[PDB]
Amino acid sequence: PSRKFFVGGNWMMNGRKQSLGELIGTLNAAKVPADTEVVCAPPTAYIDFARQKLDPKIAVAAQNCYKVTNGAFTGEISPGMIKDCGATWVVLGHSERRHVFGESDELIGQKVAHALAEGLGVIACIGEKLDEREAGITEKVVFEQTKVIADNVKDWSKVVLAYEPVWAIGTGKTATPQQAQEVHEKLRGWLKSNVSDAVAQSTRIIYGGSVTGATCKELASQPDVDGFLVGGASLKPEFVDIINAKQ
Amino acid sequence: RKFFVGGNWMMNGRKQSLGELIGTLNAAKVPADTEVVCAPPTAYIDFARQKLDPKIAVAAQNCYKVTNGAFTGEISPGMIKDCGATWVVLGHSERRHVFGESDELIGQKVAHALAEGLGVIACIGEKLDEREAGITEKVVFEQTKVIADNVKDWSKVVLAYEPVWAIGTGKTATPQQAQEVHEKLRGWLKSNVSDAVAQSTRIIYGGSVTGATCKELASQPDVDGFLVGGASLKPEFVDIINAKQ
Ligand SMILES: [K+]
Ligand code: NA
Repeated sequence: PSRKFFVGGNWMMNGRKQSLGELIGTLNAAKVPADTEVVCAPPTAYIDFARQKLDPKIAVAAQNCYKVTNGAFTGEISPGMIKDCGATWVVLGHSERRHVFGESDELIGQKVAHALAEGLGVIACIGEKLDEREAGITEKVVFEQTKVIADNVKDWSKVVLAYEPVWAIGTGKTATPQQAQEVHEKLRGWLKSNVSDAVAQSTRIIYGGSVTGATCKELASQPDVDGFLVGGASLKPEFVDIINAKQ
Repeated sequence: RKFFVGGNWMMNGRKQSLGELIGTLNAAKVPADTEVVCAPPTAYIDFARQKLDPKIAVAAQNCYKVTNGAFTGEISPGMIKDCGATWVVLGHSERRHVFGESDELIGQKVAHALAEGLGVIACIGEKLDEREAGITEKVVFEQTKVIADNVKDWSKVVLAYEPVWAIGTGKTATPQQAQEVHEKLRGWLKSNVSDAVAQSTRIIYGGSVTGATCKELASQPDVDGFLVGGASLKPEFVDIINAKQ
């Protein structure tokens, strides 16, 4: 069975009810291809709102969660709350969480374990910074990040891996499609060697670097790129073009 | 100073259980001399504001320091206002000590929240090792000063003292020890801002409070109310709302 093309739209910390309402209206109107899995991740205040307005064909993801079901953790939400709001995914280990808010691999691992235990799907994010790539340790970094995730996964059917080329985000650097493919191929090889062949074959590995309507078709044609985690462009009509990257 | 009772639900509840809690709060006759605020989990700010009677205000449990941006997992004061909430809790001990939020970051959050029209419940408090070293006064005054640097109009600010040194540590705070810290903090406001601000600013207590202890704590001259934890999820919260009655 082919890996189903997966496109996640991460709205990050953007939007209000009115503007997200318009965004959602555009997405509902768009004809999503068969065999294409679309997921939108609203700001945490709008998970409930977004699920109510979005067509059921589009799934909703939380942008983060914590590692227990309830507790004295002012400012956090649990997988239980996310599910209760009708969302079915959570983004974990996103570059912004790791590098702005200092979330450790250990913590991310604990979050993955809990989210999966609770019945959520997980979009698990990995990626190396510019100083890490320039030091020639891309492989070591993303393998270690993936290992911690893998150590906390008991069912990969609910997991999507997202590779973020952080070295090519906000640094002025650009990644070619071959550079994306190179990392994706290594990651799938890691899954094959450390988890199983079945998991390597079936697990979506999506690209989280710069992608546009003009570049998405070429990136999507790379053998080991299974879709995208889209940031800024997920807020624009351009997102529809990216959903249709296989058409 | 209007008595101020904040209920921090922390990371607790679902729509079913929180709907039941809200039903209880809506049924509660809220005293005219008491300002009540509830702080739901972030996923439920919208839900809570929808279901809660307008007599009770809604607070976010945290926010970030710009109006929009690439900060996955965060929300801005603009989103909070957009959901009908009028307050945000900042610098809560859990943010500082579990999620490593610095004074600097908290200060910047306060400045942005206030500039965007939100009220701020700004939390401070010393840990056990700090207290036993005899630097309570230092720790809280410094935390307060970073907040104050980022406050222009205090009409929208409430200071909350958390005796972190008494949370699961084996120590607990007497009403006298609470009053002691609160009295100093007011004098701080009198010293470095203005007597007006000191007289008008609510300084609420964020330590253990129960229906059984709230009246004695509330009777302390410089305790202007509470930031309630666990009890805020129970009918007992109404007893605490009634603390000055
Ligand atoms: K492909
Ligand atoms: Na009313």
